[PDB]
Amino acid sequence: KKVVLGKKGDTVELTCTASQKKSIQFHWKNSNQIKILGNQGSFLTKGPSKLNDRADSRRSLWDQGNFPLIIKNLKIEDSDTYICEVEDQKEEVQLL
Amino acid sequence: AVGLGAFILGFLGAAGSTMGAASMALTVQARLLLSGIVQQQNNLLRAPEAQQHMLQLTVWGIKQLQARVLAVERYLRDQQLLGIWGCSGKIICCTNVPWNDSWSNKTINEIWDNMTWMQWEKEIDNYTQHIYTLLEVSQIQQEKNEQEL
Amino acid sequence: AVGLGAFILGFLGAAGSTMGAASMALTVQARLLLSGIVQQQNNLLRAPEAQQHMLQLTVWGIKQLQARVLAVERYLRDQQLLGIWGCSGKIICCTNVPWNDSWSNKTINEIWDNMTWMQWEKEIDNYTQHIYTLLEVSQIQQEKNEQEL
Amino acid sequence: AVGLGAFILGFLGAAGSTMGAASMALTVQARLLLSGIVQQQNNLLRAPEAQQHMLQLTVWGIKQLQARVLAVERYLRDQQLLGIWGCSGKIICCTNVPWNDSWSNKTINEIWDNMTWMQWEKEIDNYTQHIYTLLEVSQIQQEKNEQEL
Amino acid sequence: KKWVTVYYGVPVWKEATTTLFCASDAKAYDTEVHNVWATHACVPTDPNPQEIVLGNVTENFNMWKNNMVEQMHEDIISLWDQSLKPCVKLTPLNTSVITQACPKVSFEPIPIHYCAPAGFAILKCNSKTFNGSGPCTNVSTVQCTHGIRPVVSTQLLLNGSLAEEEIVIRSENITDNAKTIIVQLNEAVEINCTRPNNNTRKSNIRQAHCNISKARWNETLGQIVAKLEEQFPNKTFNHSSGGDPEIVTHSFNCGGEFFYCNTTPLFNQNITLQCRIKQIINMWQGVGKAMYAPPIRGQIRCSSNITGLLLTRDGTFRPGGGNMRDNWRSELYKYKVVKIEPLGIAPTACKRR
Amino acid sequence: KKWVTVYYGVPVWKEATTTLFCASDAKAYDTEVHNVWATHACVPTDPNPQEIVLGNVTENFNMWKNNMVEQMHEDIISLWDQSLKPCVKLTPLNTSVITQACPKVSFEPIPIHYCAPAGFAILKCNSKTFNGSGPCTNVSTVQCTHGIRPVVSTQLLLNGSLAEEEIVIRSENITDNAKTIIVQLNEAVEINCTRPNNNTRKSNIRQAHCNISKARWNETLGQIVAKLEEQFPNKTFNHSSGGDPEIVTHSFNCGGEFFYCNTTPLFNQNITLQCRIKQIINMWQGVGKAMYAPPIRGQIRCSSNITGLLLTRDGTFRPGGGNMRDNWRSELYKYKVVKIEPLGIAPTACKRR
Ligand SMILES: *[C@@H]1O[C@H](CO)[C@@H](O[C@@H]2O[C@H](CO)[C@@H](O[C@@H]3O[C@H](CO)[C@@H](O)[C@H](O[C@H]4O[C@H](CO)[C@@H](O)[C@H](O)[C@@H]4O[C@H]4O[C@H](CO)[C@@H](O)[C@H](O)[C@@H]4O)[C@@H]3O)[C@H](O)[C@H]2NC(C)=O)[C@H](O)[C@H]1NC(C)=O
Ligand SMILES: *[C@@H]1O[C@H](CO)[C@@H](O[C@@H]2O[C@H](CO)[C@@H](O[C@@H]3O[C@H](CO)[C@@H](O)[C@H](O[C@H]4O[C@H](CO)[C@@H](O)[C@H](O)[C@@H]4O[C@H]4O[C@H](CO)[C@@H](O)[C@H](O)[C@@H]4O)[C@@H]3O)[C@H](O)[C@H]2NC(C)=O)[C@H](O)[C@H]1NC(C)=O
Ligand SMILES: *[C@@H]1O[C@H](CO)[C@@H](O[C@@H]2O[C@H](CO)[C@@H](O)[C@H](O)[C@H]2NC(C)=O)[C@H](O)[C@H]1NC(C)=O
Ligand SMILES: *[C@@H]1O[C@H](CO)[C@@H](O[C@@H]2O[C@H](CO)[C@@H](O)[C@H](O)[C@H]2NC(C)=O)[C@H](O)[C@H]1NC(C)=O
Ligand SMILES: Cc1ccc(-c2ccc(NC(=O)N3CCC4(CCO4)CC3)cc2)cc1
Ligand SMILES: Cc1ccc(-c2ccc(NC(=O)N3CCC4(CCO4)CC3)cc2)cc1
Ligand SMILES: Cc1ccc(-c2ccc(NC(=O)N3CCC4(CCO4)CC3)cc2)cc1
Ligand SMILES: *[C@@H]1O[C@H](CO)[C@@H](O)[C@H](O)[C@H]1NC(C)=O
Ligand SMILES: *[C@@H]1O[C@H](CO)[C@@H](O)[C@H](O)[C@H]1NC(C)=O
Ligand SMILES: *[C@@H]1O[C@H](CO)[C@@H](O)[C@H](O)[C@H]1NC(C)=O
Ligand SMILES: *[C@@H]1O[C@H](CO)[C@@H](O)[C@H](O)[C@H]1NC(C)=O
Ligand SMILES: *[C@@H]1O[C@H](CO)[C@@H](O)[C@H](O)[C@H]1NC(C)=O
Ligand SMILES: *[C@@H]1O[C@H](CO)[C@@H](O)[C@H](O)[C@H]1NC(C)=O
Ligand SMILES: *[C@@H]1O[C@H](CO)[C@@H](O)[C@H](O)[C@H]1NC(C)=O
Ligand SMILES: *[C@@H]1O[C@H](CO)[C@@H](O)[C@H](O)[C@H]1NC(C)=O
Ligand SMILES: *[C@@H]1O[C@H](CO)[C@@H](O)[C@H](O)[C@H]1NC(C)=O
Ligand SMILES: *[C@@H]1O[C@H](CO)[C@@H](O)[C@H](O)[C@H]1NC(C)=O
Ligand SMILES: *[C@@H]1O[C@H](CO)[C@@H](O)[C@H](O)[C@H]1NC(C)=O
Ligand SMILES: *[C@@H]1O[C@H](CO)[C@@H](O)[C@H](O)[C@H]1NC(C)=O
Ligand SMILES: *[C@@H]1O[C@H](CO)[C@@H](O)[C@H](O)[C@H]1NC(C)=O
Ligand SMILES: *[C@@H]1O[C@H](CO)[C@@H](O)[C@H](O)[C@H]1NC(C)=O
Ligand SMILES: *[C@@H]1O[C@H](CO)[C@@H](O)[C@H](O)[C@H]1NC(C)=O
Ligand SMILES: *[C@@H]1O[C@H](CO)[C@@H](O)[C@H](O)[C@H]1NC(C)=O
Ligand SMILES: *[C@@H]1O[C@H](CO)[C@@H](O)[C@H](O)[C@H]1NC(C)=O
Ligand SMILES: *[C@@H]1O[C@H](CO)[C@@H](O)[C@H](O)[C@H]1NC(C)=O
Ligand SMILES: *[C@@H]1O[C@H](CO)[C@@H](O)[C@H](O)[C@H]1NC(C)=O
Repeated sequence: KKVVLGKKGDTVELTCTASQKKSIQFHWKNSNQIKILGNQGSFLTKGPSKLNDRADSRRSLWDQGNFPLIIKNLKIEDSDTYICEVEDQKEEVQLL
Repeated sequence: AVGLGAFILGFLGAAGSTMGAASMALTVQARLLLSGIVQQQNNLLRAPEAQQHMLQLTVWGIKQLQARVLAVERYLRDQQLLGIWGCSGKIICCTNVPWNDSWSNKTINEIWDNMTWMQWEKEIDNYTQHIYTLLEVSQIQQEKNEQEL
Repeated sequence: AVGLGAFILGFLGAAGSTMGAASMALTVQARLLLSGIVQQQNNLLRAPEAQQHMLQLTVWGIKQLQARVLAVERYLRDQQLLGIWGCSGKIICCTNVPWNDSWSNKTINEIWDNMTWMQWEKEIDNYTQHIYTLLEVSQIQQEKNEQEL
Repeated sequence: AVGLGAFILGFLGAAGSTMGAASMALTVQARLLLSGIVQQQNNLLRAPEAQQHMLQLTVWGIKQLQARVLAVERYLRDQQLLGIWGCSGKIICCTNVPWNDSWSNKTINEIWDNMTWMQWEKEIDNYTQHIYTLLEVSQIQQEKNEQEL
Repeated sequence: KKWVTVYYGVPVWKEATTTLFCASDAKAYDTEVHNVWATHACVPTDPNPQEIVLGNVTENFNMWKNNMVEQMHEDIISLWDQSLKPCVKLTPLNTSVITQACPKVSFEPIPIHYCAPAGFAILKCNSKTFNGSGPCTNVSTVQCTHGIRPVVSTQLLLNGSLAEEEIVIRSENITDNAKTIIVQLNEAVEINCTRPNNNTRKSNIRQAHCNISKARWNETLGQIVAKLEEQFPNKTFNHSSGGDPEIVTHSFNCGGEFFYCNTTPLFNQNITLQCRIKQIINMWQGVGKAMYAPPIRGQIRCSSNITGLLLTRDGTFRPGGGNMRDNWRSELYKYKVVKIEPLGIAPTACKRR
Repeated sequence: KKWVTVYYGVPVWKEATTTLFCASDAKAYDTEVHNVWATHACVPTDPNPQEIVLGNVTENFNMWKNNMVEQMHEDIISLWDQSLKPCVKLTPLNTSVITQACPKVSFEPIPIHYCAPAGFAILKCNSKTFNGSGPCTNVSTVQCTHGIRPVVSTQLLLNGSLAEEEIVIRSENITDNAKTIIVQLNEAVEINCTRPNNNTRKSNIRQAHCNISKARWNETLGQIVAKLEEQFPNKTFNHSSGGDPEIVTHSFNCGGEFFYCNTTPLFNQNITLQCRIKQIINMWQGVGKAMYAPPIRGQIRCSSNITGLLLTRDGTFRPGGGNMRDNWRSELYKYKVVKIEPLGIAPTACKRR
């Protein structure tokens, strides 16, 4: 997996991508399979979890096939792993 | 007139002629066409030209084509339905069912030279189904025999 | 529905039937039509009638004919493309390439009576190109041999 | 362009090619089509859409169909007119009239490989009627002989 | 014995794609967006439908892998761009911003149906029960679809078709807690949304109320639960999680105005939703923002039929939305385009000569 | 060996004649002669041209023996007789004289193209260099021609097509000193002909001036000479010899008025030609004379493109004219109508049985 280490009390950007270079449906989930973020075509939605707030993406890069998860006001308690749901490319990353 | 299609219309003018004459006439026209001696002219509508008067030629333009398209489908259909009697893909199909003198006790010269198709198909109309049944049977037996070698 | 042409539409209703049943059904309808027992009805549009409403029937009048004309061209095209396998001008073409049990190890009764064409063409789909290649080769060899006498 | 029909248009592009190449090209396209490798695209008009602009597509919609329908009738007609030479239902018909060196004293390799159809049909144009007459005669003699057994 | 025989006229179809065309009952004289669009974009409707039922044919359909959906998407995105022009449009190209004149226009969606080009036909699933995928045991062939009114909305789908007998829960994977569940109702529920002409006050002119029957809502939701319990028998419909306002609230466009409605009264007589008319809209057409002209003075209302819901579940099914392709899937789920491949082969008891 | 084989589908054409039809962008609401004629005479233009290039086909064309030319002649003579009706017409039948009402009409030629009837197609010569006859080495097939604006003029041909790369000198026999040489320019030269609304004086009301650039005229004529010198390298464009006024001066019809212009300033900035508007016209339609109504009060002008010349040489190439069929040849030179004869024969290595 890809592991990204911050300074705990700051921000992290984890990323999922698609080779299509198109905006496609995607989701981000934690290790308990709880939704964090995802889209609905052009629209951004939030997941009903501990990361429902303090989180966003980059809508402008969705057409480049780049679907990031940005967590703000980051805490050590957020250092879980995350699963990408882009196409069938279920890649894993870890936040530290 | 129209509504019958080119296949029928090119044969229909022979309705008043004898059976023999009709066969000869078809042979001659085919020869002249194959050789490039004569040409077939069209009898199709010109299409509307003026928008304000277009109903006159789009109604009849479409109906004329519908008649021709259906004539083509009927022609092509029959050409394969005839596979049952072993006559698919043909205009003239000679088979192995012998003629019964009971259907009509006449010679072939009498039939082909002194009669028209309009008369011939009335004199033997009540045997049409008998003959058609026999044609199917003969084809079945031929297929049976060929596949035994 | 429409868009396929009469050739396909008259066969399409057999899509839910077995292969054997489909062949029998076609034979029966051909018999009834050749004998003058049944008639084929038309399903073509009436044409506009009223000028102010004509777009409704000239658009669909023309599209319906386009579908039929293209169906005729496809039918006639395939009937001659099949010359390669020695099957031109035919609906049912029997050839000399033997069936491989590796393509499908089933009897002909199992295939023709317990299966539909929709299933049959899936079970052997990965051999279609193999078989087609062999059909061409067989036809070439037959032509080669006939022309040596 | 248009006005000739799909039968001609699919062959017309070979007008600048040799006779041999034309035969090979037709064989290849037929193989690709039978195998489901390539597909034929349509070049037909979309029909009016807007009532106020409909003259533009009903005039040409109808004319395009008329051209195709007539092409079908000519194709089907010739396919049976050729019964006279014993070539009905065929694209390539081999017969028993020998070639005369007086019509053209060339080998078949020279004719098929170094010439186009446009040239070939000019070099022997003055023998066309002679040959056509002989083709009919040969067919008559074959029929005569078969019916004597 | 067992020789190859070639058969022509084999009734076998394969799935195919094509440049499928639209048809509608367009008028060209009423100035309304759909009827000044469809008059150049679509043809008159099919005057003679065939509905051929194909015996006992069983066909595998998949509403989530269909292509007709993309084609509907392209026509609707063209329709909106060519009509409901924003005053300000911002596309993330640095950005690229353009402005346009903003005449207001009437906006009332009409049913539009898709029709097969010559050489093609559309197979339709006629099962009363069909979950969106797998074999459908009753198949008919048509040239044109039923007709879909291109309502663009989130959370609740308005003016679509009904399931007739039962509420049908359709999902690509009902247990992956990712995909949106499309709930098709077997009954419609009326919703009456009004902005009365007395709201002339400004900081008001942007407030509207939507009235929903309690009896109808309660019966519908009880029926939905009865089906949800078959799939999830061990558990006993909640607030949205948040996100862009088009997802969070219910949204729709009527009269050219963009309405956003609070649905917590529905998911937790005359239940009223608080609605607002907004000018800054997040586009569904792609990523970007757009400004529309301010509200029309007068009384604007629409009465719509709730015919389905978009619900989601995590790892209490919440209203969801966006991804307009899914609204169209809810209507196109029963159709696929096929071509006929008449040439086939089979072993037989015959040989040549 | 070497047996006759009959082949069907042989891609061979032969030249043929047929009742070729016209098409144009006719309007039916602007009262103008061509657009109130073409609306009943011609169909809408071809919405879908094919331009099929026939490989390496070489075809023998002959612009002077073509039939499309006669067909264009019949439609144009019908057009003029049905529109620009003279007040007095004298045909040498003793003579037969008729009179007609003379409403004046707008007269502005529009391009009209000719289209093949079903069963036929038109071959087109696509060579950049083609002298009007003999083999053309780049041939394509079309249904309809480019479109010819039926300008009826002498000496200088207006609003035709250009040769694109070089000035082309075309003549049936460039050395017989009898036939008219058609010079197609690769560049157009603008001519501005005006009768200002201050010419209200009478014996004036019939005077007009045509303004030609010196720079453009001199370059064009130098280029023409460069080609004439290839054919005639030993010699180094003169006054017309005389004859009917339509030949002697340049003539054309615009706005319904018949203009005659003195071209000696061109063949010997702002070169001006003295022009007069006349009422007694020698018909091009056949032998006879006709009177037209007197000039319109107001300002009448036309700006035309010089696209070619008609020159002659005796036993200093002079402007020529008349014989309207030749103006149409200058546009129809690249087209011929053919039919396909699909049945052919060849020797092969096969036999029956
Ligand atoms: C589901 O389907 C139903 C139909 O079954 C849809 O309901 C219809 O919705 C439309 C749009 O809101 C509504 O249309 C209006 O009807 C009014 C009847 O009086 C018209 O007056 C009104 O036209 C005015 O507004 C337009 C713009 O909004 C202007 O373009 C137009 O020129 C008119 O505007 C002038 O007049 C008004 C009034 O005096 C004034 O305020 C303005 O300033 C201006 O001077 C529309 O035509 C239909 O009546 C509804 N149909 C029914 C049966 O109720 C429903 O929208 C669909 N659901 C979804 C989500 O799409
Ligand atoms: C080569 O092609 C070019 C185009 O690219 C051609 O040039 C055009 O030529 C026409 C004809 O001369 C000219 O049309 C006129 O335009 C005027 C614009 O103001 C119109 O006013 C005028 O109409 C009047 O005259 C008509 C008859 O001549 C009448 O029938 C009509 O009712 C009008 O007459 C009334 O009004 C006038 C003016 O007040 C008054 O004098 C009358 O008494 C009466 O009351 C024509 O429509 C085009 O404008 C030219 N186009 C361009 C771009 O310049 C050229 O002719 C072609 N060459 C050849 C040889 O054919
Ligand atoms: C397959 O679907 C068709 C279409 O809905 C069913 O046929 C319809 O039945 C109703 C009565 O319930 C009639 O009013 C319609 O006229 C029928 N339509 C057609 C085209 O026939 C059909 O019964 C269904 N078959 C199965 C096995 O479910
Ligand atoms: C034969 O003529 C055609 C038609 O002009 C030539 O093809 C065109 O070439 C231009 C570029 O110069 C393209 O823009 C056009 O789209 C082409 N048209 C078509 C129909 O293909 C062609 O190159 C010429 N061939 C020869 C050998 O001269
Ligand atoms: C759509 C359409 C299809 C087919 C036809 C058609 C035209 C002419 C014939 N010719 C014929 O029947 N003949 C009799 C038998 C003979 C003598 C030895 O062979 C040749 C001449 C057949 C079909 C017309 C239109
Ligand atoms: C444009 C068009 C062209 C052709 C057709 C057409 C119609 C019916 C058949 N019939 C058939 O396929 N059968 C099977 C084989 C059999 C049993 C022994 O022979 C006869 C019956 C074929 C083509 C329709 C439209
Ligand atoms: C209305 C219409 C009717 C028929 C056609 C048509 C299309 C293609 C062919 N094909 C062909 O001529 N070939 C040459 C011979 C060969 C090689 C061994 O067999 C096969 C390929 C024929 C007719 C088109 C339109
Ligand atoms: C004619 O019909 C009779 C029965 O009435 C039958 O015995 C005889 O064989 C038939 N002849 C032919 C040629 O079919
Ligand atoms: C079946 O395929 C095998 C090769 O895998 C070949 O040896 C055998 O002869 C084939 N049988 C038939 C009937 O084609
Ligand atoms: C060629 O024509 C001559 C008559 O000029 C004839 O004697 C000879 O038999 C013909 N040969 C063939 C192959 O037809
Ligand atoms: C459906 O979702 C479950 C739960 O995440 C998963 O185990 C299963 O593999 C998925 N099936 C498919 C076909 O995606
Ligand atoms: C909406 O108003 C109509 C009368 O126009 C009424 O029949 C319908 O029941 C109302 N719907 C609701 C939800 O109140
Ligand atoms: C919604 O219900 C309230 C109930 O007090 C009523 O006053 C209001 O007029 C209703 N609104 C609509 C649009 O029916
Ligand atoms: C609906 O209004 C309540 C306050 O009554 C608020 O707490 C809730 O978040 C609002 N819901 C939406 C979807 O806007
Ligand atoms: C749900 O909405 C109804 C609307 O009538 C309200 O009375 C009820 O208290 C709400 N319940 C919850 C848990 O928000
Ligand atoms: C939704 O669920 C949360 C618990 O996760 C609860 O606190 C909240 O009140 C519920 N809201 C509604 C409208 O049911
Ligand atoms: C709901 O609104 C209707 C009018 O649309 C009214 O007749 C009815 O009394 C209202 N119901 C309640 C509870 O206010
Ligand atoms: C809602 O459904 C009823 C039938 O129950 C129908 O009469 C009404 O027109 C429908 N309304 C809309 C907007 O589709
Ligand atoms: C062309 O003209 C010259 C000169 O008068 C003459 O000798 C020659 O025979 C002519 N050629 C043709 C084909 O007319
Ligand atoms: C004719 O006038 C136009 C302006 O309308 C000008 O561009 C053109 O060069 C002029 N032509 C001549 C020969 O003066
Ligand atoms: C022609 O040129 C002269 C130059 O003196 C100028 O006065 C006159 O206006 C020009 N005429 C036109 C129609 O351009
Ligand atoms: C042109 O005018 C001159 C006088 O300046 C005259 O000699 C000449 O013959 C005239 N040319 C024509 C063709 O009218
Ligand atoms: C030819 O015409 C020009 C016009 O500008 C004039 O200046 C020149 O003198 C003329 N030459 C002859 C030989 O007439
Ligand atoms: C034309 O040539 C003659 C000699 O034949 C000469 O006298 C006359 O001046 C020339 N005219 C022009 C305009 O070049
Ligand atoms: C030619 O006419 C144009 C206007 O059409 C004018 O601008 C230019 O100066 C004139 N040239 C001469 C030499 O008079
Ligand atoms: C003359 O040619 C130019 C292009 O160089 C074109 O724009 C103009 O419209 C043409 N004029 C006429 C009358 O054809």
